Amino acid sequence: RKKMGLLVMACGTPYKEEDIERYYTHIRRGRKPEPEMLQDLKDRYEAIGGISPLAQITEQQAHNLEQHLNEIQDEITFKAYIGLKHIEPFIEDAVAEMHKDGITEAVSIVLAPHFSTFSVQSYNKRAKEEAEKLGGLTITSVESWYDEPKFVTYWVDRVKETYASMPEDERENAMLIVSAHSLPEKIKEFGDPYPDQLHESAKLIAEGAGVSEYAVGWQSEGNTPDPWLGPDVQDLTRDLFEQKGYQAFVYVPVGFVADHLEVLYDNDYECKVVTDDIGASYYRPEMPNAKPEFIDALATVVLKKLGR
Ligand SMILES: *Cc1c(C)c(=O)n2c(=O)c(C)c(C)n12
Ligand SMILES: [Mg+2]
Ligand SMILES: [Mg+2]
Ligand SMILES: [Mg+2]
Ligand SMILES: [Zn+2]
Ligand SMILES: [Zn+2]
Ligand SMILES: [Zn+2]
Ligand SMILES: [Zn+2]
Ligand SMILES: [Zn+2]
Ligand SMILES: [Zn+2]
Repeated sequence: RKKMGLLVMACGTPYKEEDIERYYTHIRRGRKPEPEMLQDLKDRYEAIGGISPLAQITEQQAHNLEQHLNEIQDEITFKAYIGLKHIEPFIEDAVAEMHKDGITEAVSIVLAPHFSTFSVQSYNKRAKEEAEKLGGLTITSVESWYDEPKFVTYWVDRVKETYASMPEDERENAMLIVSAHSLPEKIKEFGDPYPDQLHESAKLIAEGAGVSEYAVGWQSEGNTPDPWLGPDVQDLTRDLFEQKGYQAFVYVPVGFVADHLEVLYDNDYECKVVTDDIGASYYRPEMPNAKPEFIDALATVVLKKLGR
């Protein structure tokens, strides 16, 4: 069998409370969070059940993906390597370990289904530049996979279950909000297809689920002076309610693939704050995490990228 590195990339999460400072310092481009912000972040991680389970999920996704890929075909033996953006093991650490282990050929995938120049493209550029610095190693990189039918089907089935679980009047008066992580609006000056891909995710999921009333929103924007992609899910929820009085809101943060603060808090608390305030029911179906259906979707994405 041909041996191939499987480079699984993701944002990264702190591994313990004491990593919060350095993690967010990395996110803030060297700017250490002020003490009140550090304390608030600790409170938030404690409120959603703790950091450790969150940090486990990328590991489980990569290892299940490796094993499942090695099981469903017989030509390639994959070895998974995790490269993270904002905490060790960094992308360059992962590429360097692949080089050390004798890997000469690798396929990479970012655990984010939509391409953007800010995230996926930069992950891929960092991996490929480390590989070319070290030499003797090439990487073929998945760039987007939001339209993989098995992944669409994951979210379609979750949405169908959520709508079927509703009371009749909720089911008749509900709103589906499909969201991804906001980015600076300036990405549009490069023709970044990220917004169009999020809209396409929302179209495909709503269509598959039979949900005719849905909206596209953004979440987790930063505070840079430049405008970020909007509307934010909080404002969009309040605004849609003020237009049409929906009694239930279903949040599908399709841009995220795992439980993390920006879902468990930014949706299950902040959006929940808004729905509770307007008297609407809140629903947020399970994130893919390392569930077998999602891992099979990722394995299909990888094998298709390799033309197998
Ligand atoms: C950490 C992280 C995740 C998971 C994600 O989707 N995004 C973004 O879009 C940014 C900008 C960052 C950071 N992250
Ligand atoms: Mg301790
Ligand atoms: Mg494509
Ligand atoms: Mg926020
Ligand atoms: Zn980032
Ligand atoms: Zn591992
Ligand atoms: Zn399997
Ligand atoms: Zn070397
Ligand atoms: Zn739109
Ligand atoms: Zn963020």
